[PDB]
Amino acid sequence: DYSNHVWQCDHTRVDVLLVDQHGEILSRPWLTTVIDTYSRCIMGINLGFDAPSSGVVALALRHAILPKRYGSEYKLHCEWGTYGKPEHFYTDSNHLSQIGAQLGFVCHLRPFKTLNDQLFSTLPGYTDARLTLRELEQLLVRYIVDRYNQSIDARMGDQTRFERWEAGLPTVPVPIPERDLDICLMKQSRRTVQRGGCLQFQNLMYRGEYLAGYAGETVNLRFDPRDITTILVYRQENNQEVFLTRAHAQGLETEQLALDEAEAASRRLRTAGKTISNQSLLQEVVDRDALVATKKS
Amino acid sequence: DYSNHVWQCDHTRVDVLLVDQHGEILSRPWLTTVIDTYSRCIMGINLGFDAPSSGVVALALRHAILPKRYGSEYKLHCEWGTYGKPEHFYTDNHLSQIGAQLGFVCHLRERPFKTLNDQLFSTLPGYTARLTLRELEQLLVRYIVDRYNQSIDARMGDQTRFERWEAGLPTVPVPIPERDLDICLMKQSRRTVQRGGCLQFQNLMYRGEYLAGYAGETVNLRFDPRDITTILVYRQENNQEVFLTRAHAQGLETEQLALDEAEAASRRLRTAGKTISNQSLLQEVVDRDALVATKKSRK
Amino acid sequence: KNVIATQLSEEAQVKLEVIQSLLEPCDRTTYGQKLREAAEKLNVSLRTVQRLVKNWEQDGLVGLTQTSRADKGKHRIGEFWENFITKTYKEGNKGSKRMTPKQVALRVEAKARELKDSKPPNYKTVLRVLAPILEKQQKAKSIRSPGWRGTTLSVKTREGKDLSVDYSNHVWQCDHTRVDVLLVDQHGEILSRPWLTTVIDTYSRCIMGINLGFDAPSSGVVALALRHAILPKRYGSEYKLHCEWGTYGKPEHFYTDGGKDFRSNHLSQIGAQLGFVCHLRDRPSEGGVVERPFKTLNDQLFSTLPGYTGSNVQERPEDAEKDARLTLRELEQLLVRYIVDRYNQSIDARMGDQTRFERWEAGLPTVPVPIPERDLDICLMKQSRRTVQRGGCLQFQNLMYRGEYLAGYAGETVNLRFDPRDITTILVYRQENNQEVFLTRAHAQGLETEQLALDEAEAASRRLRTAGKTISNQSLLQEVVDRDAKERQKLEQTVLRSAAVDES
Amino acid sequence: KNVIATQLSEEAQVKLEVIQSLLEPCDRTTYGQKLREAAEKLNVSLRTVQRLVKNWEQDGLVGLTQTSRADKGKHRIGEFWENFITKTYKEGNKGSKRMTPKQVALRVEAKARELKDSKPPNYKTVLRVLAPILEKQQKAKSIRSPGWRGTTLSVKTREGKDLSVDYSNHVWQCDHTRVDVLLVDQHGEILSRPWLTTVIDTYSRCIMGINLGFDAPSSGVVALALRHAILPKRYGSEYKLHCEWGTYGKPEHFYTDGGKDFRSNHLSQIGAQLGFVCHLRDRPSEGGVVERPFKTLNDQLFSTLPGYTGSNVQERPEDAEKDARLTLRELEQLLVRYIVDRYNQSIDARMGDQTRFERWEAGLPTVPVPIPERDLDICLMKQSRRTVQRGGCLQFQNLMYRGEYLAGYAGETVNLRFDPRDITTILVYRQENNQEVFLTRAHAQGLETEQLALDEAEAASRRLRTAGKTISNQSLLQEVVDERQKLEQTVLRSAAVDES
DNA sequence: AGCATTGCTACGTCT
DNA sequence: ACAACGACATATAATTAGTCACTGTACACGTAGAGACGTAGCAATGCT
DNA sequence: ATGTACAGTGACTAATTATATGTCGT
DNA sequence: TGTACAGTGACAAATTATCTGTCGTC
DNA sequence: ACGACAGATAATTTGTCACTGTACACTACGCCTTTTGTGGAGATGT
DNA sequence: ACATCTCCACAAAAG
Ligand SMILES: [Mg+2]
Ligand SMILES: [Mg+2]
Repeated sequence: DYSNHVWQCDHTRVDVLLVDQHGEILSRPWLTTVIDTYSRCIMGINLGFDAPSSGVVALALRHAILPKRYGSEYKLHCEWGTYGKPEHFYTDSNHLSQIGAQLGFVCHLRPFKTLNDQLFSTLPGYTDARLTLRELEQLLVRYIVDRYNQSIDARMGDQTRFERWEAGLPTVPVPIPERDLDICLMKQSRRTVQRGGCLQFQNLMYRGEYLAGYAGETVNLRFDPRDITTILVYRQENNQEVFLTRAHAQGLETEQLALDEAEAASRRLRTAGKTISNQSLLQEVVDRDALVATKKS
Repeated sequence: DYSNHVWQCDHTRVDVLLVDQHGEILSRPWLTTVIDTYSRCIMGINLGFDAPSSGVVALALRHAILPKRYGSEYKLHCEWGTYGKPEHFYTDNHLSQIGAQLGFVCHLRERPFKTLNDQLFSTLPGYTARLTLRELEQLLVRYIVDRYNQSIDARMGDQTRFERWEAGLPTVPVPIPERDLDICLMKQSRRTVQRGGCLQFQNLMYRGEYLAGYAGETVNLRFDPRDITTILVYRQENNQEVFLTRAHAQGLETEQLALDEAEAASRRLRTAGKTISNQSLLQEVVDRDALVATKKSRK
Repeated sequence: KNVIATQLSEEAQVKLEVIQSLLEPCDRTTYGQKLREAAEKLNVSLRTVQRLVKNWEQDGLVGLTQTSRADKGKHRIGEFWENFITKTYKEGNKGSKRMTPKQVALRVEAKARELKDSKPPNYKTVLRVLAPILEKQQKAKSIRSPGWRGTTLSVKTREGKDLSVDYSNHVWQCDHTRVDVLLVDQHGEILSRPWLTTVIDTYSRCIMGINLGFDAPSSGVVALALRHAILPKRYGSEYKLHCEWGTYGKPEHFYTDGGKDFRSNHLSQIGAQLGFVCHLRDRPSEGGVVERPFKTLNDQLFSTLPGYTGSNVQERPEDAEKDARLTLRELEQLLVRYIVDRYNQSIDARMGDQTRFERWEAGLPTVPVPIPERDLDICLMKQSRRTVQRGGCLQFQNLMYRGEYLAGYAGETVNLRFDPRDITTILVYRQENNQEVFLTRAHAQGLETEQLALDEAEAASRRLRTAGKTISNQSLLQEVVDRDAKERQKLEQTVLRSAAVDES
Repeated sequence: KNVIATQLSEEAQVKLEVIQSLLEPCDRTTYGQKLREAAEKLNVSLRTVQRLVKNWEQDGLVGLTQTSRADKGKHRIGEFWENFITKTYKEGNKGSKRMTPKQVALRVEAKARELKDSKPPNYKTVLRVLAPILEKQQKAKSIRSPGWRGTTLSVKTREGKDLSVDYSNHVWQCDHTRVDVLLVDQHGEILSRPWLTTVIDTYSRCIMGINLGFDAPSSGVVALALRHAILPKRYGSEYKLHCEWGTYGKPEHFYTDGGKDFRSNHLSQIGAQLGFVCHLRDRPSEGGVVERPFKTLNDQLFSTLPGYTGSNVQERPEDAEKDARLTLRELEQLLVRYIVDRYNQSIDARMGDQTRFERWEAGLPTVPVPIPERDLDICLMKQSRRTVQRGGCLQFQNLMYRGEYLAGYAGETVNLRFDPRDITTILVYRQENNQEVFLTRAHAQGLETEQLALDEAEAASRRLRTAGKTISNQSLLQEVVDERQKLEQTVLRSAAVDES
């Protein structure tokens, strides 16, 4: 009955194409969002080129339930602040069930055209692609929160959907610890620990707090595709995966780095190497054999 | 109903204590058989120390389906003519697959025992330590046919037990070649083909027509424990297993060795080796170390 | 901290399937029957579902998935025998002793008998006790090193000073290794493997120059690689090059191992002359920048050639000596094609964008000056101290010499420079105003006609005294003019000389 | 041909259980009606069920399971590039060359550029194509050999003849191994690893004797092993042995590695004088009865001793020369105790019934004759085609000699026998009636106050002549008496003749 | 007168 | 009769071929050769 | 904080294509 | 039919951790 | 309800024994370089 | 009658 009872999870594919930092054409991202039933409030979002499998929804859960920390680059007016453990969740593999179970809320899986109507559908490259994925992250959290969430609802227009949701919480929305919500993260596995507790990830190099005790061992990683600047490392066991430490990206030139940016860095590094002509490096190979073809003992 | 229509499996545990071919006590066997529920004759039968289980049941089922024969030391006056699949096999998951392979219904969840247990086995000197599982073969496989099945019951048409069988067919079974159902045999998961196609099994060595081409590869065996003097070699595919070769035990004194005898033979080697008075031999090791510890380094 | 469930077995999924059904909000008037409708599909009594939900709340998904017993991995032989086994194996593998578990178990048997213990541990337990110890001793072999990353680099000197390598030529590095090809004389008989010397830019990671030859690691070999590296490169059409080895100029520092050739006075004097400091690495690991091109050569070149000898005694091809056919001039002509057209054109493995030469040509503060090659040679010449003595004579290695101004300087020590390949024309230097000044070429009297190498001048002097002969310019000449009266060292040197003499 | 189904999956069990549920017989008109339950159970039309029945009634469990595809293991690059890859790799790895799949891919790319091939095989395609070749040549590396079983055995010889081994002492074997122990002189500098040479009874697998010493593989080493092998054994109470090494007596054959001392004249002289025939080993494997005890003895003994040196350079433990601590008067005692109190009583690996020792004592054809010790010390090394002088005098290796009975003979071809370790005297032999007969014992001129060995007298002759000294036994003896081998030989001087 | 034997030196060749 | 094997055209999906980011691992002077015992070159120091 | 870096690997993914399916067919 | 010992798989015997009952007031 | 008695039951280790992969196949302390303090004349000066 | 310096030749560690 009350707002915050059943949480809807929605998907769409954004008909705006993007360009990469170095000018490569990106795809069109999928948008996934978590919204109330009885308010129209938006409480969670993820956007990217990952297909709307269990991945983007598992992150969009994590997005909502934690405290909504935000950056200055967003130029936000409003604190989003929408923490709170859900209790029912509703979506279009099974992994969502394990999360719902472990977090103790029923998952009983089987409106975005508001942004199709809005000028959002007219930014460059809609429907010269002069925008990138980090720019969408900064602007879209703002243009949703400060404008599409804080405004008066389409019907029951006596309340803004945020405030209809905020007062309607059966008591007060309760945040919960961050580190227990790692199951919602991405996963990478069988990474190997180098001298001093070191790890490679996405062509970057990482180092841990106490990870040097397990050099030569192998470990799994989890991360957000929004800032890989520190990623969680866990020791694998037979039926338990135990969190060991954070590990910190090293040698990067910025305070923040999205996964898409590590892909772009690699893709520029890779695409540079692809342009080098082997013409000399190749012709010497047949000429070495044509010489050795004269050998007889 | 018909003599090939409905066959029922049965089991018993024997009340006789056995000694090996040298003179030490082994155990009291398990015993199992199938009986045609139409004719009520005791046909395929297995005896041994391995306890009743799907492998033993399947082995006795081979002993029913396959044409029976005897060695030149028996040449017995009475013999089974039983062979072929039943329309239904009774023993009331592995037994489903053999039925699905051969095409007969598998059911699982009056019996004769006293005609042997009380009438014969209780009379033997070893009844429940001085006869052997080579001898307890004929002391069953003879009497079960030469007396029991040769007996007549007027309760079922006043004929010998097997005469009702061979009379009672709606169409007489053809014999089945041995090669058609190795699925009833034992299994060995891995064996390595040694040089020249040799293969060790049960402490013996085996060689066979084409096995040397598989040297340095791994093969599976299937074998009959009543005589391991032949073993069958199988090669595993992606999801199939193909009969590769037969193989024959090298260097045997007599071409009849059973699995039980090979174990007891190998247990002679084990007991002989374990007989060493090794305690006088340990003195080398402790005094060698004492010497080396007496050598302190020059600096 | 967080414990995550993974690899849930199917009965744990059944436990999940009830838990995800009980997650529907319920009360006592609803729990009892909504539990029981699960208990029937668990097929076990209600109280077990109570303990299941208890453990589920107590620990989550890792509560409903069973945890191995407290005894797993802990032995029942007890504290005395667990120690004695591990004590005995541990003492048996220090020094070169290599006592394996079986010998330990044989000790355990002896120990129980003398302890009067009637139940010694079986060898399978002893092997299981040591299995984790053996694995810990194994893992130490595998532990990987992260390596340096990006542009920024330094090299770890044994002085303890990390020398930053800020630009091209800032630190060159040099080492030698035995090539894994058996060579042959031009007549085709076996010549034992050569030595390869490499000089490498630590930035840019170009190979700057090499020397390939049978001569063992020696300051004259070092000096020979240094000459090639520092000088510009020219190669004729017999080298079918498509690239060009456009690298030259002096290092600012020179980084080495502790070999006696590198720790030689000769090399340190070259460094003082040419203008670089000589630094030694702590250990070979710090040398990896130069140790590694050998393996990239070993894999990509030497292994693909007739007579590859294999990197180990356990790995020499069964017929390396039978297959041996390349000569020193032929292997060098290939190795130069590899370095010019291939190795230096590959990406630098830190950088990905830049080929090893483009990371050189672009990374120079200024294009080096084209060094006058006689000046390089003059400061590659080794040198000794002797005093001009009466009549302007000076002795050096039994020979005597003079030149156009010597006698005026009789009575004081002079510095003179000599090339061991031809000692017959010494260059002699005065020190005046505490500065070096050239006097003249001192020619070996009567030998100003054809070259004499130092090695025979030593070896003749050793053996000629067994004849009781007087040692003099003419007698050592008389001991040289009939050396045509063949053997490996003759084969090597005549082949090794015969490679370079095409230069013009 | 029999084929059996394997890896029966859950879905195959689902498919099997419905098949079994329709194996139960009924009239065909209801048969075609009760099978309709399969339709939703399999989510497919009954025409597939009719096909499934056609498979199962034809093929059993094997055809009920899905096959692999027809293109499994077939490379879509086509026969040109798959030929090209396997051609290039195998020729690139002939002889000592060792091309690798990465090097092959460079050849593929090179040829494709010549061919103007728009899409040549990727390196991982080239790597895949070679995986069968690498695996097939890997399995060919490690094939186990069955080895002989039971009492019957015969040993192949380099002659091609195969010689049965029938009773104990029928065929002895020997070879030498370099011991894996660094061991040291008195007080002890590192010296070097010794050699071990062993006599092995091919019937009993027993071991009748060894020579352990720094001496290189030489006929004097083999002769001194046989001197140990053939004689009765007595070891001093300082060994404190529990068991007696009762193996003695003489071989009917000596089967051996073809080493130059085993092929020597001196040993062949022993063959004639003791009656054994020397037989050569064809290839090392045939030696296994003596090759393997080096492995057995390395593992059970040398690996536990301080100076252990590992099985190879690539495994050589770096502390070996840092704390080598035994001398050979200890390593002898360790090796002798290991043989006599353990190895002799150890079980023979394929008999089981008895120790190594009892297969000797029970297996010999009859009790051998225990020869006089002096008779083997008459089986010395001999020299021939020499001549006696026309007087009471003789010569050998620039030594000069006297003899008591030689004056009865003119200068004539003579045969002579000598102890290389005591060349102070010679035994002289004559060819009477075409048979060797004793002339006399003989001595160096005036030599009695001291004793001389052959090796030091040979070395002295080099420094004697090169100094221009007047050649004689007088001057030669001075160059004997006026170091690694000195330490080694003076260790070997420690000998049981001073201790028994 | 003649050689005739005696004590080195290869050049393998093998472990 | 109609439930038996064809005749599809179209999915269905399991094969191969290709892209990438990871990582183990040898590069660290090292076996050509010591050290026996011939068949065959030799000198010599005798002597008839 | 950082030895080196290439060949071989794994974990997918795009393209191929072998062949299972559903309907009609006789 | 090289030799054959140390290490290892599959299993049975023994130990013993802990989890399943029938239960009692909560 | 949960959890709390004594005892079942799925592990856990202890111990057997058929099997096999491997070394034994002799083959590192040895080749080569450089420094260097001690030592023998032997021209020359005192 | 003496003292002096100089040039050339041998044992210990590292690759
Ligand atoms: Mg070096
Ligand atoms: Mg040998």
